[PDB]
Amino acid sequence: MNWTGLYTLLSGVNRHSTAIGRVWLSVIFIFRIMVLVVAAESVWGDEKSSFICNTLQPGCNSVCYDQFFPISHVRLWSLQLILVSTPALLVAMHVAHQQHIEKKMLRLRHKVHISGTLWWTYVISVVFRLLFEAVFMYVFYLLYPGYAMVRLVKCDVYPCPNTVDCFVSRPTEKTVFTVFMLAASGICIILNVAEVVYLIIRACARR
Amino acid sequence: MNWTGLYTLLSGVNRHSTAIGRVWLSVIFIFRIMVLVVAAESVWGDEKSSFICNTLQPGCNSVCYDQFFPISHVRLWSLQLILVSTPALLVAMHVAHQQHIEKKMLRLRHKVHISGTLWWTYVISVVFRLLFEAVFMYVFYLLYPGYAMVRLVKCDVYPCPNTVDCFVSRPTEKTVFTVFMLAASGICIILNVAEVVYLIIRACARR
Amino acid sequence: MNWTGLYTLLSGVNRHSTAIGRVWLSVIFIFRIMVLVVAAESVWGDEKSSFICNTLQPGCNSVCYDQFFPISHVRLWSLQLILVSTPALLVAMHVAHQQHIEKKMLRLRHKVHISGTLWWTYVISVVFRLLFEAVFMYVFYLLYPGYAMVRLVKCDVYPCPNTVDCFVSRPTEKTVFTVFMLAASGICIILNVAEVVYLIIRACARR
Amino acid sequence: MNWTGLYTLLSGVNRHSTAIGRVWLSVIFIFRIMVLVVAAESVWGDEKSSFICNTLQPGCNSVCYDQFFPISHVRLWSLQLILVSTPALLVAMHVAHQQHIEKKMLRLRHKVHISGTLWWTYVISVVFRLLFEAVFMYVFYLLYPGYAMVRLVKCDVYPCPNTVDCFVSRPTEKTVFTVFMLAASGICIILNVAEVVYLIIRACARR
Amino acid sequence: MNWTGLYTLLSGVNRHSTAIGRVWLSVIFIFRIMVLVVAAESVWGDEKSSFICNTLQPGCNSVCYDQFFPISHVRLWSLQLILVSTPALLVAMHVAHQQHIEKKMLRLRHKVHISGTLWWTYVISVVFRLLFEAVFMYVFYLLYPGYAMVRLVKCDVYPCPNTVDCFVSRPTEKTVFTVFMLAASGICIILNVAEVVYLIIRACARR
Amino acid sequence: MNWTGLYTLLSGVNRHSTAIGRVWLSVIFIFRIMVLVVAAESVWGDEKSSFICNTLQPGCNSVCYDQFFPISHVRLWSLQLILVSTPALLVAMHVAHQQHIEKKMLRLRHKVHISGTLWWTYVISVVFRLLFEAVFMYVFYLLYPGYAMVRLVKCDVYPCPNTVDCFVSRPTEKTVFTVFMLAASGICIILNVAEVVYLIIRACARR
Ligand SMILES: CC(C)CCC[C@@H](C)[C@H]1CC[C@H]2[C@@H]3CC=C4C[C@@H](O)CC[C@]4(C)[C@H]3CC[C@]12C
Ligand SMILES: CC(C)CCC[C@@H](C)[C@H]1CC[C@H]2[C@@H]3CC=C4C[C@@H](O)CC[C@]4(C)[C@H]3CC[C@]12C
Ligand SMILES: CC(C)CCC[C@@H](C)[C@H]1CC[C@H]2[C@@H]3CC=C4C[C@@H](O)CC[C@]4(C)[C@H]3CC[C@]12C
Ligand SMILES: CC(C)CCC[C@@H](C)[C@H]1CC[C@H]2[C@@H]3CC=C4C[C@@H](O)CC[C@]4(C)[C@H]3CC[C@]12C
Ligand SMILES: CC(C)CCC[C@@H](C)[C@H]1CC[C@H]2[C@@H]3CC=C4C[C@@H](O)CC[C@]4(C)[C@H]3CC[C@]12C
Ligand SMILES: CC(C)CCC[C@@H](C)[C@H]1CC[C@H]2[C@@H]3CC=C4C[C@@H](O)CC[C@]4(C)[C@H]3CC[C@]12C
Repeated sequence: MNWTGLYTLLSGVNRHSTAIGRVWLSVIFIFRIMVLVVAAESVWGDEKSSFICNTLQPGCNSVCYDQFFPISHVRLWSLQLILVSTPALLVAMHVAHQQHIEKKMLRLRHKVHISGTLWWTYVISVVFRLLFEAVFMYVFYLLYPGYAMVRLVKCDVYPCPNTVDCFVSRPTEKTVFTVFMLAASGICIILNVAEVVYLIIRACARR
Repeated sequence: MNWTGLYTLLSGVNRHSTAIGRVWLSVIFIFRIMVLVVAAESVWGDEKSSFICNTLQPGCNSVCYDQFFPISHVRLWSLQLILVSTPALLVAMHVAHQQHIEKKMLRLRHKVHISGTLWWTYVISVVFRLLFEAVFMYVFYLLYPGYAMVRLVKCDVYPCPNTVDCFVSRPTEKTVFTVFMLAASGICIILNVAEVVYLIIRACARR
Repeated sequence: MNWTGLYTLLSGVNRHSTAIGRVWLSVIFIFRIMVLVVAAESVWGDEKSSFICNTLQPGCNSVCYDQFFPISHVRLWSLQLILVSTPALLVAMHVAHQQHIEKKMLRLRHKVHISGTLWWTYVISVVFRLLFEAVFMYVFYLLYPGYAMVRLVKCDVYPCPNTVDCFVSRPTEKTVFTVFMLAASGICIILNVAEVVYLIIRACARR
Repeated sequence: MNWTGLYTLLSGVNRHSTAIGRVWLSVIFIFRIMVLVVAAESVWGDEKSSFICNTLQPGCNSVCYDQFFPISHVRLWSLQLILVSTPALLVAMHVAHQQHIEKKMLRLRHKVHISGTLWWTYVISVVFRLLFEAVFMYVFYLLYPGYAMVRLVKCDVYPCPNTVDCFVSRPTEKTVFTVFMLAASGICIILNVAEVVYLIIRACARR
Repeated sequence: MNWTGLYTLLSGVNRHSTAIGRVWLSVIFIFRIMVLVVAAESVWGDEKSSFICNTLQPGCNSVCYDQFFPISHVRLWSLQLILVSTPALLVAMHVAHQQHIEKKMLRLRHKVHISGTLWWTYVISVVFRLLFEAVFMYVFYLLYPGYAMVRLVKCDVYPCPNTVDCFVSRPTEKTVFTVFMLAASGICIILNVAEVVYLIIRACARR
Repeated sequence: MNWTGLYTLLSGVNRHSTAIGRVWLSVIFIFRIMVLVVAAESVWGDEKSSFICNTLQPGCNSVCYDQFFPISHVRLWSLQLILVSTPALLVAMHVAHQQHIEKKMLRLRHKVHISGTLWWTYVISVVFRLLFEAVFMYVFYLLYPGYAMVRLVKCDVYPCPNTVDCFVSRPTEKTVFTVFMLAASGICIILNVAEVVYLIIRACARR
C-alpha cells in the first residue's frame, strides 16, 4: 500500500474536494474505523456476556438487556459508519462513471457540464453526510441521554418474577470509547459544515 | 483498490449497462452487502443463543425456534444476495467470454451480432434479477408477515411438556436491520424496473 | 480483481475448453463454493451443538449422531468440491507446463502433438469430473436417501441406557441448502455431459 | 511487500524527517504494534475470564473488575497507539495533499513556502506525538501506579455480600508485557525529544 | 493469482525438476494442504470436546486422551507437511540465491558448476523429502496401527478411580480423512521415487 | 508472491550478508514462524483449559498454573521471535535508509563509508541476534529445566485449601514442539556464530 494510491482511494478521485475533505476528514474517517474495529473486537465482544442480571430464571437477562439497549452502541456506530460511507462511495462511483463515459467518448463544451454536475453531486453528497451524522447524533442522544454508559440498572419485565438489578460489565471502558465516537462524529460534522460553506463561497467568488 | 478498477469490476465490464445499473444499483448492492455483513457479524450472531425458551427439558428450545423461524433472516438475505449476484456474475462472464473469443479471432459483421446478443443477455439478466428479488419478497412476506420481528412467542411442541413462552433477544435491532434490507431490496427492484424500461425505449428509439 | 484475469484463472488457461466449461460451469462452481461457505459458516456451524439428544448420560449424543450421520453434509460437499476441483487444477497445471516447456524450447510439428495431448488430457479431465460427481451423487443417496434431512430420530446405542429421541436443529434449513447442492451438482453433471459430447462431435467433424 | 515501499509507507513520504523518525522510531512503532497484537491475541484474551472472584452471587466479579481496572491495559495501549498514529497519519496526508496540489498546479517561489509549511506541520506533529505519549504515561501511572500488575485484590462492592478476594490470572505475564510497553513508549518519547531538538538546531544553523 | 506465476511459485523456479515434481506432486501437495485445512477447520476442531470420557472426576478425560493419542492426527500431518515443505523451500532458496549471485556477478565455466551443484542439491532435496515421508509413515503406523481410528476405548489411569470407557466423536469421519492423508502421502512417496530414478537415468544417459 | 521478491524481502536487501544469513537461517526463521503459528493455533490453544486442577474452590487452578508457568512456552517463543526479528528489521531499515539518502543525493568516496558502516551495522545486528537467542536459551532453561514439559504437578497455594494435583493436557505434544523450538533456536545460534566468524575472516583477508 503506497501513500499516493491510498490517498487516491480515500479521496474518491474527486478534483472538487479541497484539503478538508481529502485530508482531515479522511483521517477522521480512518480513526473512527479503527476505534470501531477495536470496540467490536474487544470492548463490545458479543455484548451479552458483558450484561449479567442477578437472576436464575432464564430469559429475564436477555429481555432486560433488550429493553435497556434497543440498539447496541458499537453496531449503531457501524450503521452510522456505513450510512456516512455511502455518500462518498456514491460520489466516487459518479466521478469514476464520468471517467468511463469520457474515455468511451474519446474513441468516438461537455466537459464544463460534467464538471458542474460533479460539483453539484459532491455538494449534495456532503449535505447527505452531514444530515446522516446529525440523525445519528439525535438517535444516540434519545437512546442514550448520558454520554457515559450506565453502570447498574433496575429492570422488571414479565419473565422476571420481580424487579432485579443488572450490571453492565465495562461502563467506564464503554464510556471512553463512546466519548471518542462522539468526538470523532462531532469533528466530522463540523468538517462537513466547513466543506459546505467553503464550496459555496468558492462558487460565489467564481461569479 | 482504485476507483476506476473497482467500478470496472462492479459494472461487469458491460457497455450496454447505463448509469442506473453501473452506479446506483451498484451502490445499493454494496450497501446491502455491508449491512448483511454487519447483521451476520453481530446482530444475528449464531442466532440460537439469542432465542431462549423458558424451559429446562432439552430440545424444546431448538424445535420451537425451528418452527417459528424456518429460515433465518440473515441467511435468507445471504441466499437472496447470492441469487441476485448470479445474473451479474453470469453476464459479466458472458461479456468476458466474447472478449476472449474476439481476441482469439483477431489473430486468425460479427461485431454487430455480438453486441445484439450481449444486449439480449443483459436484458434477461436484469429480468432474472427482478424475478429473484420479487420471489424473495414473497418468501420473506409469507415466512414473516410483519416487518418488525416478533418479540415474544408461545410454542407447544412434542418435546415441550406444555405450552411455553420463548423470547427473541433483539426484536428491535433485528427489526431495524430487516427494515434496511426491505428498503434496499425494494430500491433494487425499482432500479431493475427502470433499467428494463429504459433499455426497451432505447431499442424502440433505435428502430 | 479484474474480470479478464479472473476469467483467465477460472478457465484454466485452456484453449480447447468451449463456452460451457469456461462460463456456465465456472459460474456453477463459484455458486457451489459460495453456498458451501455459507453452509459451513452458519447453517452447519460445528454441527454438534445442532444435534441434541434427550439424555443425561454422557456419550450417547455423540455416538447417536455418528451412527445417523457417518459423514456430515457440508464436509461431504467440501470433499466433493475438492475432488471435482482436482481435475481442473491438474489440467491447468498441464497447459501451464506445456507453456513453460514451449517457452524453454523457444530459446533453444511439435505444436500439433502438444495441442492433441492437451485436448485428450482435457477430455479425460472432464470425464474424471463427471465420474467424481456421479460417485458423490451415489454416496449422498446411500448415506441420506431422502433429500430433506430428517428432523427427529430414534437411537439406541450401547452407552444409551435405552432408546432415546434426538433432534436435528435445522432440518428445514439444511434441507434448503441440500437442495441447492443437489441442483448445483446435477447442473454440473449435465454440463460435463454436454462438454464431453460437444468435444466428441467437434473431433468427428474435424475428420 | 518490498522494503523500499514499506519504508516509503512508514516514513510518511516526508523529506524533512531525518534518520531517527524514519528508521528507529519506525522500528519502535512496528515493535509496539506487534507486542500489542500478541497481548490482545493471547495474554489479554477477553480479559474477563482471566479475572476470577471467589464468590457465587452474580455481578460481584464484573463490578470488582471494573473498579480495579477502569481501563484495560491492552486497550489503553491500543488507544495510545491510535492517538500517536494520528499525527503521522495527518502529516502524511498533508505532504500527500501538497503532492496532489503541486501536480495539479503543474498542468496549469511557492515551493519554498510549501517546504516551510511542511516543516512546521511536521514539527507540531512530533510535538503532538510527544504530548500524547506523555499524557498516556501519566494516565497509566495514575490508573496503575506499580509497573507490575497486582496479583490478588480485595474488593467489597454493593452486589458483593461482603469483602471478597479476586485473582488476576497472569500478573507476571501481564507485568512482562507492561514492561515492554513502558520501555517502548519511553523510547518513543526520547526519540521524539531528539527529533524536536535536532530539527530546531537544523533551523537555527540554517539562519 | 495467475496460473503461470502460481506454477512458477510452486515449481520453486527450478529448471532441473521435470514434469512429475512440477505438476503431479505439486497437485498432490496442494490437495494435501486443502485436506489438512478442512480437517483442522471442522473434523479435528479442538479435538478435545470430540473425546468424551464417561466420568465425573476431573482430569481423567484429558489424561486418557493423552495416553491414547500421544500426537493428534491433524497436527502430525501438519508437522509432516512442514517437514516435507522444508526441502522444497530450501532448494527454491538455493536457486534464488544463485540467481542473485549470478545477477551480482553480471555487473562485475562457472555456469556449468552452478548447474551441477543445483542438480545435486535438488536430488538430495527429493531424497530428504522421501526420507521424511517414510519416517512419518512409520511414526503414524506405530502410533496408530489401524488406518481406521478406534471408536471406543478403555482407559484406567491414576486420576480415574477405575477403568472407564471413552468415545471418539467421529471415528468414521476421521477414518476417511486419514485414508486420504495416507493415500496422498503414499502417492507423494512414489512420485519422489520416480523423480529420483528419472534424474539418475538422465545423468547416466548424459555420460 | 514470487521467489525472487520473497528472497529479496527476507534477505533484508543487504549485500554484505552471505549465503548462510540469506538462505539457511532465513529458512530456519520461516520454519520457526510456522511451528510457532501451529503451536499457538492448536497445541497451546488458550493454554488454560489445557491445565486442569483437581479442585472445586475457584481460583486455585489459575494461581497454580501461574506459579508453575510464569511465562507460557508459546508466548515466550513469540517474544523470542520478535526480539530476534528486531535486528533484521532494524538493519533492513538501515540499508533502505542509505538507499533513500543515496537516491536523494544523486539528484543533488562517500560510498565506501556507506559500505563500511553498513557492514559494521550488520555485524552488530548479528551479534545482537546471537545475544538475544542465548538470553532466551537461559530464560527457557531456568523457567523450564527439563526439555520435556512436566505432565502432573503438585501445588499448594493460599486459595487452595490443601495440596492438590494438576494435569497438563498435552505434555507429550508440547514436548515435541518444545524440542523443535529448541533445535531451531540452537541452529539459529550456530548459524549466527558461523556468520560472525565468516565476516571477521573476510575483513581480515581484505587487509
Ligand atoms: C471523505 C472521505 C472520508 C471519503 C473516504 C471514502 C470511503 C467512504 C471509501 C474509500 C475506500 C472505500 C472502500 C473501497 C473498497 C471496498 C470493497 C468493497 O467490496 C466493500 C466496500 C469497500 C471497503 C469501500 C467502502 C467505502 C470506502 C472506505
Ligand atoms: C449490477 C451490479 C450490482 C453488478 C455487481 C456485480 C457483482 C454481482 C459481482 C462484482 C464482483 C464479483 C465478485 C468478483 C470475484 C469474486 C471471487 C470469487 O472467488 C467469488 C465470487 C466473487 C466475490 C464475485 C461475486 C460477484 C461480484 C460481487
Ligand atoms: C471448469 C472450471 C470450474 C475450472 C475452475 C478451476 C478451479 C478448479 C481452480 C481455478 C482457481 C484455482 C485456485 C487457484 C489458487 C489456489 C491457491 C492454492 O494455494 C490452493 C488452491 C487454489 C485455491 C486453487 C484451487 C483450484 C481453483 C479454484
Ligand atoms: C514516525 C512513524 C512511526 C510513522 C509511521 C506511520 C504510521 C502511523 C502509518 C504508516 C502506515 C499507516 C497505515 C496505512 C493504511 C492504513 C489503512 C486504513 O484503512 C487504516 C489505517 C492504516 C492501517 C494506516 C494507519 C497509520 C499507519 C500505520
Ligand atoms: C515440489 C513442490 C510440491 C514444491 C512446492 C513448494 C512449496 C513447498 C512452497 C511453494 C510456495 C511456498 C510458500 C511461499 C511463501 C510463504 C510465505 C512465508 O511467510 C511462509 C511460507 C510460505 C507459505 C511458503 C511455504 C513453502 C511453499 C508452499
Ligand atoms: C536473517 C533473516 C531471518 C532476516 C529475515 C527478516 C525478517 C526478520 C523480516 C523480513 C520481512 C519482515 C516483515 C515485513 C513486513 C512486516 C509488516 C509490518 O506491518 C509488521 C512487521 C512485518 C511482518 C515484518 C517483520 C520482520 C520480517 C519478517
